[PDB]
Amino acid sequence: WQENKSWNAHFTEHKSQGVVVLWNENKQQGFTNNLKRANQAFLPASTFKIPNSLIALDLGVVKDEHQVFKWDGQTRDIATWNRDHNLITAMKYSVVPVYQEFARQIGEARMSKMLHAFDYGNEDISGNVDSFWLDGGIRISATEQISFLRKLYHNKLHVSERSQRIVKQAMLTEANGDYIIRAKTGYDTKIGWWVGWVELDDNVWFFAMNMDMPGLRQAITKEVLKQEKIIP
Amino acid sequence: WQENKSWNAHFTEHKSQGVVVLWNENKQQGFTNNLKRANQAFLPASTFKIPNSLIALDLGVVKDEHQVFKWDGQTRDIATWNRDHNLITAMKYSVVPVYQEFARQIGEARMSKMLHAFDYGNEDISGNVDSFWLDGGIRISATEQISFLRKLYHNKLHVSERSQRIVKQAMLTEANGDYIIRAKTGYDTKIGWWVGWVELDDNVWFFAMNMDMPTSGLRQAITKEVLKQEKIIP
Repeated sequence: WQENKSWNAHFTEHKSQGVVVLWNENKQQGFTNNLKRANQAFLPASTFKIPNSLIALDLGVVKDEHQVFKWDGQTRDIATWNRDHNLITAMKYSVVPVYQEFARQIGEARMSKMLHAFDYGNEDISGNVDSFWLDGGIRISATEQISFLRKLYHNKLHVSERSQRIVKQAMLTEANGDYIIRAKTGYDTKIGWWVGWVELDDNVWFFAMNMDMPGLRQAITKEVLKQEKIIP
Repeated sequence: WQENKSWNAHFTEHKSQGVVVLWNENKQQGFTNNLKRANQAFLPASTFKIPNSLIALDLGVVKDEHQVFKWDGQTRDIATWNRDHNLITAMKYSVVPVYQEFARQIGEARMSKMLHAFDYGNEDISGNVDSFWLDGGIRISATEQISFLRKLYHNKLHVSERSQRIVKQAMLTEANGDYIIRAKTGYDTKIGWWVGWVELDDNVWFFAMNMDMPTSGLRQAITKEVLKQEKIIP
């Protein structure tokens, strides 16, 4: 990993601190504006949707991306959560309750196995089954995020290719003639993430960022990518 | 299957003739600006990339979306074709040669079986193995396109789910917070199509259009003016 202090500017211009980690799959090389922080491990928070949804799919808890999760009737503070959802929209709108119901049905036992299998962060499950990625003991870093996402990208995680395909579909956020982005913001604690990747014709660029959260995040990450000519 | 004449305007505004066919998956209902033409069957031309690539994937001719097809060295008139490609970029740039090499390796025999299995149009293969969807016998209509795409969408075709998933990935053309479109323009010698669908949060809308080609930025622009009209997209 090559350190690039230049990028701090993009955090500074909005009076914030964070780390951005890029990985050029072809050149097989990392970059980041803060090497240490890029290995500081934090609560995955909203980024946990990915492993969570892979596991759910692999254990048949979730059949497919069309299966509907009926809304329980409880009116929560975010309007979008108060309707039925499938895997796609749940991801699009970061619907926490859906992901808690997953975790419950997975159970503490199977969940622990799978995280050890993914080599996910410190693979720690302490906390409530349905909260630990927000509350509990699990931790992961931006670099550790990248290693995970690469596996996912290459179908080389220890779950079915099918499970890996469907989650990659659900991550779809933006696509136009120039690029495709698979990445989903979600509601995060003091440290907020954006992680995913950009598919180009000729290459794929993985990214994981996080910042101290005192709305930009996607915005900052994208200023760094335009700088590196990864997108216009 | 409501006919809606009002949409002809969008063709007329650019001095062209065509048909647009919509299908609302939820409401399970069609729409179109010319009912007759919506059943006029034509050469699939570029739209054949879909069944072609499904079959290739199912028969293991194509392993996956990363497999590289090396450029044969012949310099063709479209610059993008003169490089190596994978399934994704081949679709994105409508690289005819790649799809011809598929058809050859599939062979006339297996190809015929599969088209019968897809219930694809007339299921007619006459012509050259590597050209027939451009040159010869096969025909399909806009409505027949929609029935096919719906199967594909629902993994209801007679091939592996996997094959169907990968092709659906490759079709990805545009996506933002409001919608996702899976559809690919390509070069059509006589008649120009745009066929695919729009995924919304709550619903999916299938479309198949075609139009008479001017003496050569048209097909997608029209189709989208119809979709904005129906409030399917902004």
